[PDB]
Amino acid sequence: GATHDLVYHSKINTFVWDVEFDIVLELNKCYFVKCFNPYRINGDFAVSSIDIFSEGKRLLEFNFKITKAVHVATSKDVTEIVLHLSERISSPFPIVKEVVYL
Amino acid sequence: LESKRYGEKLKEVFLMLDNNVVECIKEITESSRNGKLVFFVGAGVSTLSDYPQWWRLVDKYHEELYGSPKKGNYSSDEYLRIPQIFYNVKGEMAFDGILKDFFQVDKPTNPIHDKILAMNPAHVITTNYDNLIDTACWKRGKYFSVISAEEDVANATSSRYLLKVHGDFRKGFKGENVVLKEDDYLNYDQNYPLISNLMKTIIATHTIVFIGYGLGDYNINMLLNWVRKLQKDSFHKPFFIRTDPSPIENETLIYYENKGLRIIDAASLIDSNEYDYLERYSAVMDLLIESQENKFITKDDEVIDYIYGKISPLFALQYIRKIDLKHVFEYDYHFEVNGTVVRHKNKGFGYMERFFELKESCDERSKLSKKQYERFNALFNFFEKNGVICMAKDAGTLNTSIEINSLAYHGKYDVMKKFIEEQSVSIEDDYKKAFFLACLGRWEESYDLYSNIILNSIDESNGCVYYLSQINRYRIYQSITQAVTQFNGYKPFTDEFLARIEREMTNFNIDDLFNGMPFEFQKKYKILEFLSDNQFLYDDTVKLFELTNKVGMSSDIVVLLRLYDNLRFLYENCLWSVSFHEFHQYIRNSMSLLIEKAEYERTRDIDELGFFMEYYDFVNISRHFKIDDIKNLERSCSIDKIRFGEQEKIEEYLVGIAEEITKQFSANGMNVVFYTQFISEAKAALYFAKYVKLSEEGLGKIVKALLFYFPERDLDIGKRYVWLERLTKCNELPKSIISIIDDFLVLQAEKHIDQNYSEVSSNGLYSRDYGALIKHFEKNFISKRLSEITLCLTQDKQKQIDFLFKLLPLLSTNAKSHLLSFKSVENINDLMNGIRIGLIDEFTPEHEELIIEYLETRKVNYIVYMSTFGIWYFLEEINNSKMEEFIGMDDQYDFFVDPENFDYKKFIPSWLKNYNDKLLGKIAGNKHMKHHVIEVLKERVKNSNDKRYLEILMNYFI
Amino acid sequence: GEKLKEVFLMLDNNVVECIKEITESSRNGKLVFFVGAGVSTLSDYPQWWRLVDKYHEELYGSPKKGNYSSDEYLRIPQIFYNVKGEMAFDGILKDFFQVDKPTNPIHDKILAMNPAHVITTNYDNLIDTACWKRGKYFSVISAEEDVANATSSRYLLKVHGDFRKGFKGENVVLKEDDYLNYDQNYPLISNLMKTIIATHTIVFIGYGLGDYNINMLLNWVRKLQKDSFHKPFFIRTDPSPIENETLIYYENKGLRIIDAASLIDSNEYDYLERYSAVMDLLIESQENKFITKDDEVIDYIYGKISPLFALQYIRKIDLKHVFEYDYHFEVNGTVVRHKNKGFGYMERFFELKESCDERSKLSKKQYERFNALFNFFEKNGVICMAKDAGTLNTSIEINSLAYHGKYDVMKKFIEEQSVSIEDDYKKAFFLACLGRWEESYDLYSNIILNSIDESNGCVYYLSQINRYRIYQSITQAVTQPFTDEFLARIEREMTNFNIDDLFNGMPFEFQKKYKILEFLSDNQFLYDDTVKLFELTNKVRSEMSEGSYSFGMSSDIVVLLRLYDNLRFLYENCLWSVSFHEFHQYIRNSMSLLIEKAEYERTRDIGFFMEYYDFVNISRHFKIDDIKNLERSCSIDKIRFGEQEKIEEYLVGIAEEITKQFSANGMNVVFYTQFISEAKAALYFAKYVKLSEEGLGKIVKALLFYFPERDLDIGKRYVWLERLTKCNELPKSIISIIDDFLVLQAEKHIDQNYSEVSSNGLYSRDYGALIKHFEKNFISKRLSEITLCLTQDKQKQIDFLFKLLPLLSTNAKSHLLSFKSVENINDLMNGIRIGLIDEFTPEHEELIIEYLETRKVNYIVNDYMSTFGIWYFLEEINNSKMEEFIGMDDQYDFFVDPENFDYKKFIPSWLKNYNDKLLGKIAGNKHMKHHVIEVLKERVKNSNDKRYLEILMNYFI
Repeated sequence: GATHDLVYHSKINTFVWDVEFDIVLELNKCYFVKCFNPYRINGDFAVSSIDIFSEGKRLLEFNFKITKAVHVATSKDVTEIVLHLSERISSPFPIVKEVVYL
Repeated sequence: LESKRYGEKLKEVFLMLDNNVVECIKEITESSRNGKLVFFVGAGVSTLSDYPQWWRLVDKYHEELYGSPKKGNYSSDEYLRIPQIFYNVKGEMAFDGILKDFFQVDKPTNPIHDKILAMNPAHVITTNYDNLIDTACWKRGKYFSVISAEEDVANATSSRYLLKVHGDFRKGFKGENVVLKEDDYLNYDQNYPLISNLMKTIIATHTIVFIGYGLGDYNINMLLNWVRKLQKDSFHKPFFIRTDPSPIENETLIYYENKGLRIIDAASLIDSNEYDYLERYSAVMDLLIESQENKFITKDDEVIDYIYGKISPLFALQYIRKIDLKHVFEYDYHFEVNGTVVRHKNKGFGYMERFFELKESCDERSKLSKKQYERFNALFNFFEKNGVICMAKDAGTLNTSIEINSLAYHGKYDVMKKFIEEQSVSIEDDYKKAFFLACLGRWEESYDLYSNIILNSIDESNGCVYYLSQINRYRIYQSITQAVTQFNGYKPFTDEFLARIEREMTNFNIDDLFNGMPFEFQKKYKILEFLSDNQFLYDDTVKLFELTNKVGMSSDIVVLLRLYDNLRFLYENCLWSVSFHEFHQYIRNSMSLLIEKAEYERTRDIDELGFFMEYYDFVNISRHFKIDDIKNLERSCSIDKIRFGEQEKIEEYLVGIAEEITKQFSANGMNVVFYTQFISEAKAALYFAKYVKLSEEGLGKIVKALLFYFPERDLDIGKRYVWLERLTKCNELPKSIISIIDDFLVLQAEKHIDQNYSEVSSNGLYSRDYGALIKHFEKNFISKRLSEITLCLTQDKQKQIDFLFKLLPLLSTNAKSHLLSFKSVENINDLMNGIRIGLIDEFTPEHEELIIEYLETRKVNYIVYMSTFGIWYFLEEINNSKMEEFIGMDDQYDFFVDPENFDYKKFIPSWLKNYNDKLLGKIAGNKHMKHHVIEVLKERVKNSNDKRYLEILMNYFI
Repeated sequence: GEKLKEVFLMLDNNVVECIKEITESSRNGKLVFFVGAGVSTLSDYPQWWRLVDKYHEELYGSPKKGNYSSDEYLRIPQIFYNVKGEMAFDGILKDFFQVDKPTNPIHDKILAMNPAHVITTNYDNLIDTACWKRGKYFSVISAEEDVANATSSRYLLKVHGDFRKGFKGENVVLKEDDYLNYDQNYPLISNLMKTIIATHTIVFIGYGLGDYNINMLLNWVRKLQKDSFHKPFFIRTDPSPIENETLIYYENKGLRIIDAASLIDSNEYDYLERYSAVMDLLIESQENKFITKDDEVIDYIYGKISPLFALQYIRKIDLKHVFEYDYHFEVNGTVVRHKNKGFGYMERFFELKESCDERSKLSKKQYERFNALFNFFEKNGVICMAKDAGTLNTSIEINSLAYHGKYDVMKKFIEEQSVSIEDDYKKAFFLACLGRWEESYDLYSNIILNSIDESNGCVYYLSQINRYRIYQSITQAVTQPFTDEFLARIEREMTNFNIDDLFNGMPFEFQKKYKILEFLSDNQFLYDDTVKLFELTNKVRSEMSEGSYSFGMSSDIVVLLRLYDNLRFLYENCLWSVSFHEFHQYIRNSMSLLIEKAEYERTRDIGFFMEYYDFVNISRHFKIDDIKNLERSCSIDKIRFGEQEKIEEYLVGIAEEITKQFSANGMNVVFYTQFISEAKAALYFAKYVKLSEEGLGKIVKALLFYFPERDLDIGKRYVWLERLTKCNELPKSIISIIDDFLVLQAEKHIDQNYSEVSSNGLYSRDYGALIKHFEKNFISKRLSEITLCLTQDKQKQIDFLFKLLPLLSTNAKSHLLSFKSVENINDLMNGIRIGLIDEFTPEHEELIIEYLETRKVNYIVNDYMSTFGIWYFLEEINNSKMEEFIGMDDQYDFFVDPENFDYKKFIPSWLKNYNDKLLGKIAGNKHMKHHVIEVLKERVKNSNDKRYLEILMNYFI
C-alpha cells in the first residue's frame, strides 16, 4: 500500500517508486536506476542503461528472481503489486528507482 | 465661476498678503498634515446658527431678580455675579429652569462648524456648552471621544478628543454640570483636575489655533497667564484667528504678539460689511483648506525649495527606483524607466516641468539666489545620477546601459576580502563591510556588525541605515534559520550563537518594524516599506503578466530595463534581502521571455511562417536559474544562434568562478555557509558556458578547475563529461586541453591501484568517454604515462587492468601486447567494451551464443543490454535464428527483432532522440516502422517544445 | 523556569491577574514604568545619606550617628546653602556625583519590557546609558525647555532634574526649598507627568513605601474621584515581608502592592534577585503559561476569536494570522503545528471537543462559550488536526444571492423593510451589485453615519473600502448615468482620502482584534495564493514535458480549494472590492491550469468534474478570446460536465435577464455594461451543457431576438447559434425560432438602405443553411407567402430572398426566378452556394475572365480570387486563360500553378480552412504534399492547436 508515491515516467516506460529488492542474481537490498542519454558518444545502441546497485554498483550472469520487494519507510512487502506491474509492462526493469533524463 | 472668481481673486489675495500670513498658512497646513494641528473652537462660531447668548440670560437673570433691565451696557465680571447673586438669593430650581427654557433648543449647524472638521484636526477643544460640534461631527462620519466631565478621561474610547472644557448639557440642564457662575470659575482647578491637565498638555505638545474668540474673552486670558509662566519658548506660540468687523490696531497686534499669541486678522485681508461674520470665517477657512493646492511655488526660487523638501533627505540612499519615485511625489509624473516623465493627473503647476527649464537652459539658471544655486547643483547631481533626464515631449534620445557598480553583484570576491580588512572610517563604511561579510558567508561577524550598526545609528539621525540594517539582520536571521534546519535541525555556528539569535529575534514582527517609527521615517522615506514584505516586486510582476500575454517597436525594453532597476536598488544600497525566491522566478520568467522573444524574432522572413546578451545578461542566468531550467531553455529555443558579446567580461567572470573554485578547494578554504551559496552559482554558471568563445588560458583554467578542483558529491565523474563536452564542442582542444584530460585520466588510473574504488556515477558515463573524446579530436594520440602504467603491469590488480582496457585505444603497441597478455572476451561486459573501443571487427559465433546464455538468464528474469542485441540483430550483425524467441520482454527489443508484431501504441514518444544515423535511416528504410514512427513523431511534434523530433522527421523520414 | 512555574502555581489570585494586566499593557502600550533609586543604587551610585553626612561634617563637625530621620535629610543641605554658600555645595556635588558606574542588568530588564514611557526620579545618567546599549531612542526631558523641544513621543522624564549640564545644585531638586518651590519652578514636567499617570497604567519599580515622592503622588491621586484613574502598581523588593495592615492601608490609599519577599526566600542583602524575581516573572509576555486548566484555554480562544462573530466568513489563510504564526490551517480542515513551543491549546480544544467526557466537567458560562466557539469553528470549515484525520471534506458553499447571479430576489430583498445595519449592509451591497450606485453611495454613507452609535469596526471599515471602490467604479465609469450634482460631491469628499491611511488611523480595537482586515485596502489580498500558484504552474508543467503521469495524488485540490476561499470572503461579507483585475487573472490562470491538468491527465494510458461553481467563474471572469484559447489547446468537449440542472438554470437566468431588460425599457447604462459581459462570456461556454427543449428554446430565443445590437452582430450570432445547435438537436422548435428570425429579417428589408452590418461576412443565408442542414425537407410558409406577394420593385428584398432561395416553395421559386438571373460574380457565387447551378456554361468562366481582368487593373497600379483558382484546381473551370494572373495572390498561385509557387510564401494557416475534397486533392499531389507536410510539421511545433495534427494525420500520412 504505497501507491501514493508511484510515478509513471512515460518516455522510458518505467514506474519510479522506491522499493528495495531481494534477488537471486543471491543478493539483498538491490535498487535500480536508469538513464536517458540522448546522444551518448560511443557508449551498442540503446536509450536506457541500467545501473544496478547493491549498496554500490554490482559489477556484472543475470538472474534476479525478485523474492522480497519492500517499500521504504512504509513497509510490509509490496511484492504482489511489483509482480503485477511486471506482468503488464514488458521492458527491462519495470520498477526503476530513479531516472536521470539526460 | 466661483472657483475662478473666489479662487483666482483669492489667488490675488494670496499675492496680497504680508509675509507672516503665508508662512502661517504653511505652518497650519503642515501641522494638519503631520497631525499637530489642534483647533480650539469658541463661541463666535456657535452664535452663528444662533444659539442663545449669555448676555441674554444675564439680562433675564437681572429681570427676575431686580426688575427694570439695565441698558447700561454690560461690563466685565458683572456677567458672572448676576447669575451668582441669583444663585444665592433665588436658588437653584429657578436657575436650572431658566437654563431649561433658553438652552434647550435645537439649532441646525452652520457650514463653518463643518469647515473646522474639513481641516482634519488632531484634537478639537471647545469652550461651548452646546451640542452643535458633535452634531456637525456626526454628519461627516467622524468619531470623537466627547470628554465633557472628569469621569471620561481614562473612560475615553478613542484617541481623538472633543474636549468640552467648560462642561456640557447632555446629562441635564442644571447649573452644576457646566461653568457658568462666578464661583465655578474660581473653583475650576479643584473641581476639574484632569480635563485641565489634558488641555494644557495638548497646548504645549501641539500647535494651537483659536477660531472662535475675541481678544478680550477671559478664557483666552486664563490660557495667556499660564503660558506666561513658562520659559524661553519651551512652547510654540498659539495662533489666534481674529474675525471681527473693524481691523485691529497695530499696538494691540504688537502687544498680544509678545504676550504669546500670533494674530491672523480676517478684516485686514478682505473688505466687507459690519454684520457679516460667516464670510470672514469662510475667508480664512477657505484660504486654510488648500493643503492640496500648495500655490506657494509661483516663483523660480520656490520650486527649487519644494524639490529640496521632498528629495534632499534622500541623499543618504545610493539609488532609488523610478517606480518608487512615482510614490515619492504623490501620484503625478509616472517616471518611465528610460528617463521620460509623463504627466498623469497634475491639476496645477508643472514644478518638474519648470525644474527642467531652469535646468539645461542656463539663462534662467543665472538669476537664482546664492544658496538656491547650490541646492540646484545638488538636485541636478541627484536627478542626473538616478537616470532622470527630461520630459517625454522633447526627448527622442532615451539612453540605456545601467551600471550596477557593486563588488557583490559582479562576484568579485577578491577585493571584498581586501576591503573588509581595511580600517573603518564611517558607519556607511561598516554598512558596506557588513554587507560584504554577509555576502562572503561570514554571518557571525555580519550579525555582530549589523547589531553594531543598530547600536551605532542611535547617535546620528538616519532612519535608512537603521531600518535597512534591521531588515537585513532579520533576513540573515531567516538565512541562519533556513541554514540550521538543513544543517543540524558541518557545525557552522556554535550553540552559544543559536541561543542568542533565537532569543532576540523572537516576537520581532517585520510588519511592525515600519509603523513604530518617528514621523520623519513615515513620509520622508515612504518608499522603504515594500521591503519588509514581498510587495516589492508587485507592480513589475503584474506588468509582466500582460506582456507574457502580449508576446515596428519591440517591447523587450519594458522588461529588460525594469528588471535592472530591481537588482540595482538592493545591491547599491547594500541590502541582504536577496534570499527570497520570488525574485528568482521573476528573473527566470523575465529572462526566459526575453530569450524566447529574441529567438522567435530571428527566423522571421517577412511574410512569416536587440538583446545582444552582454555581461549583465549572464550573471542573472548564472545566479538565479538552475541547470534544469537552462536545459528547458535549450530544449525549446536554440541559444547557439545568439551572438553573445562582452566575451572579455563574461570570460573574466567565468575565470573568476574558476579561480574561486581553485583557491577554496586546494587545501582548506570551505565554510559550509559560503560553500552552499557559491557552489550553486558555480554550477549554473559553468553549464551556460558553452555560448562564450574562450581563449586558451580562458578555457584551460576553467577545464582544469572543473576536472580537478570541483569537489565531489556535487559533480560526479560521469556528470563532468557533459560539461567538458559542451566546453570542448564550442572551442577546439589546442594540445593543452588534451594535456589536461590526459593528466586527469592518469590521475584516475592511479586511484585504481587499490581495490573497492568504483567511480560512483549517475549517468553511467566514465573515464572511457574521456578517452573517446581525446581520440575524437586527437586521433593519433598516445598517452606516454598510461603506456608506462600498462607496461609496469603484473598479474594482479584486476581493477586497474579493467580500467586500462576501457581506455585501450590510448595505449602503445607494446602496451597493448603486454596488456592483452592478460585479458580476453569471457562475458558481455568485455564484449560491449570490445566493440566500444573498436577491437572486434566481426562476430565469431561463440559471441552470439554467449549472448544466447545471457538472454537465457533474461528468460529466467521473465519467468518469475537487451536493446543493443535486438539492434545488432536489426543491423545484420547477429547471424542467428534463435534470438527471436525472447518476445514480450522489452518493447524496444521487440521493436527491432519483430517489427511487424510489435504493438505500436507501446512505442515510446522517445527512443528516436537516442539513435544514430545508421539506425535512423534503417528504421526509415522499412514499411511499418515508417508508418507508425512517423505518427509517433507527428503527435510528439505536437505535444512538445523540443525541436529535435522535427529534425528527425525532416532529415530522415520525409 | 520550572521552579518558577511552581512559583506560578504558588501565588495568590491577585499576583497572577496583575501579571496579566502588566503584560497586556506592555502589549497595548499602556505600561509606564516609574523607575526609582533602588535600582540605581545597585551598580552603586553615591547615596544621599552619604552626602548629608558630609554636609553635616563640614558644617558642624562630629558626625551624628543618631540614625537619620525624615525631612532632616533636606534641612542639612539647606542650612549649609544658607550658611556656607553654593560654591561649596556644588563642589561636594562635583566630588561625589561625578562618577561613572557601569549599569546593572536590572536597568536593562526594565527596557526589555518595551514600556510606553519611562519616568524617573534619578539624578544620574545610568538609564539613558542603559538605553544607549539596546538601541532605543528616548526624549530625555530633564528641564522645562524640553517639552515641545522634544523630538520623539517616547519620554525619559527625569522629573527631579539632572546633571548633564553641570554639577550645580540649581539643576536638580535636592534642597528643602526645591521641594517646596517645585510646582512653580517646574510647571510643564509636572503636568506631563500627572497626565501620563491618569491615562496609563503606572508601575513603581524602585521605591519604598515611605519615600516622599510616592507620598506626593498619593496625595494628588487622593484628590481624585470614584476611580476616574487606574490604581498604580507598586512592586516592593524589600528584605522583610510586608505587614498585612500596611498591605491593606496602602491598597485603599491607591497603590496595589506586589511584594517580592512573599514570593521567594532569600538573604537580607541580596536585592538583585528580588528585582530579577519579579522581572523575570513579568517578562513572559510570549510564554502566557496561564492556560494550564481546561477552563482557561476556552477563555483564551474566547479572547482571540469571539470579536470575530460579526464577520460571516474568515479565510483559513487569514486564520494563521489571527493566531500568531503557529498552526498553518490547511484549506481541507487539517491543522498542522508549525513552531508552537508550548501548550497545544488548539490540540487541547479538540480534545475537550468531540469527546464529551471532558466536556461535562466545564463550568456554566464556559460551556456556553464552548458552544459558540464550536459553532464558529464548525461553520468556517475547521474540523480536526492532521494526525487523526483521513476524511477531509470538500464542497464549500458560497451562499450569496450576488454570487449566483440570482437577481430576481435581490430586487425583492431591497424593497422590503430594513430592521438592522447588517440588513442595510446587504441591501447596499445588492444595490451596488444591481448597478444602482446612487442609492449605494447614499446608503453606504448612511452606514458610515449609522455605525457611529454601535461598536463594530468591521461594518464601518468595510463599508469605507466598498465606498472607495464604488468611487473608483464611478470614476472608471465616467472616464468611459449620474447627474452633474452627483459627480461634484463624490469628487469633493473622496479627495485626499488615502486608502492606506484608512487602517492605521483607527482605535486599537481595530488594530489587533481584526488584524486580517488590512490586506483589503491594497492588493496584498491574493499575494500568498498567487505565489503558491507559480510553483504549481512549474510543478505541473515540468511533468507535462516529460510525461510523468503521477499515479498517486493530484495537486488540483491545492488550487481549486484555495481559489474558493477567496470568492467566499468577499461575497459572504458583502464586499464591493471585486472590481479589480488581478483577481481575474488569478482565476483565469487558475482555471486554465485546472483544465489543462484535467485534459492532460485523461489520455494517459499507463477529478474536476465541473459542477456549478466551475462555470460561474469562467463566465464572469474570462473573455471570449480566452475561452477560444482554451478550446484551441485543450478539448473541453471530452469533459463530463455535471450539475446540468444547475448550470441550465443559471443560463436561463442569464436568458431571462436579457429577456426582461431588453423588452421595452430596462437598461441602466451602469448595469448593462457589467452584466452584458457576463451574458456574452457565459453564453459562449454554453456548448458543453446538454440543455432541454425549454432550456435551449429560451436561450436561443433570448440570443436571436432579445440580445441587443452593437454588442452582438447578425453574423456574429451565427457562431453562437451553431455551437448551441451542434451540442443539441433541433426539435422542431429551434427550427420555428430560426424560421421566425428569418421572417423577421425578411420584413426589415422592405425599405432601402438596410444592409445587415456584420463583421464575419456571415449573414441570414447561413441561418437558412443550418435549417436545411438539420431539416432537409423544410418549407417556410411565411417566406413562401412573402415571395409570392413580390413585385417588380424592392430590389433588396429580392436579393435577400435569393440568398435564402432553398427555403422556398416551387411556385415561390418560379415567381421569384421570374425576376433574377446570373449577371455578375455575386449572383454566381450565391448560385453555387444555394445549389442552383450544376455545371458551368462558358459565359460564366468568361465573366470570371472580365472580373479577374479588373483584378489585373488592380495589380497594374472581400477577395473572390482563391475561389477561382480552386475551381480551376478541382477541375470545374475548363479554361487555359486563367493561368495568366500569376503574382497577385499567394493562394491563387498555390492552386493555378502548383510547381512555380515559392513555398516559403505558403502561410502557416490555409489548411484549417479547406474542406475534405480539397484537403485530399492537395494530398493527391507531389510538391503540395512535399511542402505542405513541411508547413504542417513546423506549425505542429510552434502551435498549441490540435487541428494541424488532425489534418496531417487524417489526410497526408
